[PDB]
Amino acid sequence: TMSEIDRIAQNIIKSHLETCQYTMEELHQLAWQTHTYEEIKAYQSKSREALWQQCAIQITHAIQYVVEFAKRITGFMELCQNDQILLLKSGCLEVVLVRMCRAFNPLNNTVLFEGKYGGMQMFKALGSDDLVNEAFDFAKNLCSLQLTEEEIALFSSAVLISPDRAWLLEPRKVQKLQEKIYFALQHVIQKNHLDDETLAKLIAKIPTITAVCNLHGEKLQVFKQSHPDIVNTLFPPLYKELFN
Amino acid sequence: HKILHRLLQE
Ligand SMILES: CC(/C=C/C=C(\C)c1cc(C(C)(C)C)cc(C(C)(C)C)c1)=C\C(=O)O
Repeated sequence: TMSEIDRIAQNIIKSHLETCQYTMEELHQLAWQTHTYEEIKAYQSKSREALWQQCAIQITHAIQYVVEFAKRITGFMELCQNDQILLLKSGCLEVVLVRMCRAFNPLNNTVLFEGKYGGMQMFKALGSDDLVNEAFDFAKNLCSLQLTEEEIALFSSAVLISPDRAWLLEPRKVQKLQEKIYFALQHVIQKNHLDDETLAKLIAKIPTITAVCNLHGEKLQVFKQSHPDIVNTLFPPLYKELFN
Repeated sequence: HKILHRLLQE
């Protein structure tokens, strides 16, 4: 039923419009404005614990918007609650990574962080250049496809609504919804790209997205080793719940 | 999943 496909597509596009931490309007106003040398120096002067806390807050803020995104997708809320929780726990950060690309400047390799754009050197205190580098490499690569907001909306929803997540009780229902989303995305892409393989290129990035997010988990585990008190009493409660 | 559960239902 084509009416169903269009209804699903329109619903996801609308949710995306209303639930990104940064609207296209706000990104347009920022126009790639970067942090000053003074601000960059301040970030570099922060202790590892202090900067990690700030990063956890920004990441949690973005994750909260992904939860709102999911709540407004009719098909997502039709899934059993157990699976809704599993999809969000396992994929919220992956959606944040896709969204981060909207707030990334591929010309100078900077990302929007705490209101302005900053390069990888702004995160020196994290002691995790590999995570920053992998995240930035993915963003630069996704930006090369010049995706429209509708395409990002649909692709991000497919990343979230993944039938392959471990422990799902009704994976087939997730699969059926994801198939409808990809069918819609395939058609939307026809309006903006000559390469009829764009969808294939996007689907091929799925493992990379997961790899970057798993690296985030790895870094957090080591940080927890050195600063367990910070994570349990200073990090945002949701961040602790999702990544313990 | 106390917090995630609360947000989902908020
Ligand atoms: C603007 C937005 C999301 C932005 C994401 C950011 C700033 C971010 C930053 C880092 C560091 C701190 C390492 C640079 C890591 C990651 C992950 C996803 C790879 C874990 C995301 C979302 C929106 O507008 O909806």
